[PDB]
Amino acid sequence: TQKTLGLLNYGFVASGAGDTAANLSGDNLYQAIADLITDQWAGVFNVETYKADR
Amino acid sequence: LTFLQGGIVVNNEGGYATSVTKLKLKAEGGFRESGNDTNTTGKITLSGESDSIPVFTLEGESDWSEIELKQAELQNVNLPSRYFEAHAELYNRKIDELGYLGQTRTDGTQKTLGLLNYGFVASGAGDTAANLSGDNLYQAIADLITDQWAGVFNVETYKADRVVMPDTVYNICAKKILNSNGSEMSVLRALMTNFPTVTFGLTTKARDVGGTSRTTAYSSNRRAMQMRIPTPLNVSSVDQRGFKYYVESYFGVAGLDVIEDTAGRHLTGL
Amino acid sequence: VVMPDTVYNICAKKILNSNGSEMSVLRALMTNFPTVTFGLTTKARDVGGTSRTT
Amino acid sequence: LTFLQGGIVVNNEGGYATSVTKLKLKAEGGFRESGNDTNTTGKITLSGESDSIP
Amino acid sequence: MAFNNAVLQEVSDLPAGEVIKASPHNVSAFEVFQNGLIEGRFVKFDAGSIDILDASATPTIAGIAKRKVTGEIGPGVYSTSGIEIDQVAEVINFGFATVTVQDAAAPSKYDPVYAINLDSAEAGKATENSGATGALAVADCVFWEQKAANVWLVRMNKFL
Amino acid sequence: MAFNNAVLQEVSDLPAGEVIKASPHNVSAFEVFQNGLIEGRFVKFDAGSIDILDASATPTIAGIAKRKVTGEIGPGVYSTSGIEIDQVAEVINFGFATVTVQDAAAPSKYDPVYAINLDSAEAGKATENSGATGALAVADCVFWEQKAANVWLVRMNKFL
Amino acid sequence: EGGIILARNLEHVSSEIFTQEFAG
Repeated sequence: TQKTLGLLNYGFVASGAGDTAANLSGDNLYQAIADLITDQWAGVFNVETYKADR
Repeated sequence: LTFLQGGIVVNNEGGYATSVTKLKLKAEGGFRESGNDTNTTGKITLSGESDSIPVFTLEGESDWSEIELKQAELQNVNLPSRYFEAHAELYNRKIDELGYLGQTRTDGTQKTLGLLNYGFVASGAGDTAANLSGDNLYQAIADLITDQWAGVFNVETYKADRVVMPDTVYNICAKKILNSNGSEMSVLRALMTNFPTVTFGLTTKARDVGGTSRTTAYSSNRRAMQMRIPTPLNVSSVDQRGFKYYVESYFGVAGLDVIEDTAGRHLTGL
Repeated sequence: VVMPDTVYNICAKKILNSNGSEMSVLRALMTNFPTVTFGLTTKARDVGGTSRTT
Repeated sequence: LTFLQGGIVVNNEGGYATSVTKLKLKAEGGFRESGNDTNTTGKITLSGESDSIP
Repeated sequence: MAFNNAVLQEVSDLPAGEVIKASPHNVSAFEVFQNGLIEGRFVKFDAGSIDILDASATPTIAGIAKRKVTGEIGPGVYSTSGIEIDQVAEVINFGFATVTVQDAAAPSKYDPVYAINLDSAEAGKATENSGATGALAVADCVFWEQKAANVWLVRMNKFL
Repeated sequence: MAFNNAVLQEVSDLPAGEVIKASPHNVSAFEVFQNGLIEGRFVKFDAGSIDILDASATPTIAGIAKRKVTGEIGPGVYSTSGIEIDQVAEVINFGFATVTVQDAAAPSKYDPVYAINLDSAEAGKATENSGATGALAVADCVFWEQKAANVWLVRMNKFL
Repeated sequence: EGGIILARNLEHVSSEIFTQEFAG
């Protein structure tokens, strides 16, 4: 069992991408990563202190 | 808290009146061709109109015992100062909420409309901004802006010079690439280039207005829409009764005085 | 050139072709007509019952 | 090994303490709409919360 | 026309819809309410709104419509959508407060208050007589003293 | 959980066990209580002590357990015998006070307040549902307005 | 009865006058 969590295990909100990065179009890949970053931004109501900078 | 940075000018005008009324004077008539010694039939006169907005008043309350104050001084929390700052902060947040969505009653129904939910002309976009192409997102936002401009007959005073859209949609635009075939430049970077006068703002308040997101363009001019806060936040002097300190703080605030009807436009759904 | 404010606004917002650049119809005109100044008027909206550019 | 170049700041002030505890002070409540002479029903209070990492 | 009642014989006492603040007292603001809410009357709470008493099953008496001193001059009326718009309905629910009484009523101290429950002008008027038409027993409220003509200061023992 | 609700698009509304002083209010200190008394919850008086509601039949309900704003950071719980020790169980027994409402309850203004008379963590929580299990009517106590998440301002009309 | 403030004084007619605007 897991004692403590980390960056990847943490109970953040997860969304399944449409398809794998190996076969998504470059536009689709860019949109997937940008959607990740901007939905993180939306989850924190776009506060520069908590906006995902990495 | 983006409303006060949203360009709208705030007018503290009618101190404690329960209504604020504005008057408009319009010139009518025109010149006529006349001879050298003829009596003209061109008369220039003027008429007027009136528009009224009711003023409501909000009042909050805080309190603290002396035991409370002294005990919290252990934590270095200054309950008088922290309560006054909470009053000020909640007042600023309330002004933002009133400017954008107006006032909603406690039971659930809403009494005054704000900027986002005002009765402007509202067109529904094709689909959600996330589902929408970069070119079509640009087309939706620019169609909104120029539709408002056509509505105002492109008068510099009433022309939409600001657009506010939900932080979700604003981020999407800022990061949606317009067209991959040209460059990586984004939809927002295209709008900020083809509309060098419109400053694009954002607010979380727009994430859901009347059951769906709502972008809106508007003109931040005194003569188009004002934010009426006739009574700024008035904090009463601390009333000490025994060791119980008590503070009230009221501000009388009208909604958004939208002076001109077609001075804004809505994109409902994005 | 004077065109109705609706047409001038559409010219200044309609991107020439998103595949090339964000440059708008009006920007392309201003680049390809370095001597023509493009103005606008409202009275051109309905002269003769039909919008008119001049 | 990438985490130490993952941008997260490293805090080493805990010493040998069995945990590090953190406190955040909110403000809570809100103004209520009142008449000319009414008893306010909107209170504004100060609240706090804590979180400890062992 | 001219000012009514040029000279009055006696100084009129407290008008209806007034609350004495020496005693413990509570007037609570309700934002939604009914247009034409008469002040100085018992007001009921229905469908989440303060409205005038009218013939119903068992109305929830929420108190006495407070008379606004800094309100519009005119009949004691709560208004919406006018120059005299009243944003909230100020309602007295605790303490001593003045309410109009039926002109037939002749109450006395520590008598159980009865409100009027009819669709008429007498809506919300107090009375002692329980056989009066539409006499609704207001819970834990007693007449205290005759303030003005057809106005009695009553005492709400608990909140209304 | 670590600092729940990182960012809120509105300032949180009033927590439970908080009494508004703008109205006639009373919080009365009881010098003996039970360990594990949840702040912002209906407490009962039994055997000369304030204590959390349990399987009892007809408890004498004192009032809302006041939330010691400068008490302990953590659960809103009264506690004996600790560094987190509260000497007196100050209890709100008159006026407008905030009480936690059962997670499944959907009340409205002027709704009679029923308290969950159960042996659980759901003890003393207010609910409008009379049909709810293990609930008794807190007579002369009505709901006023939803303050926070599952927290409601209720009105204790008489000294509870 | 009623109140003490005349109705027209409960309204502040703004000193700013908004002229009618026409096309440019």
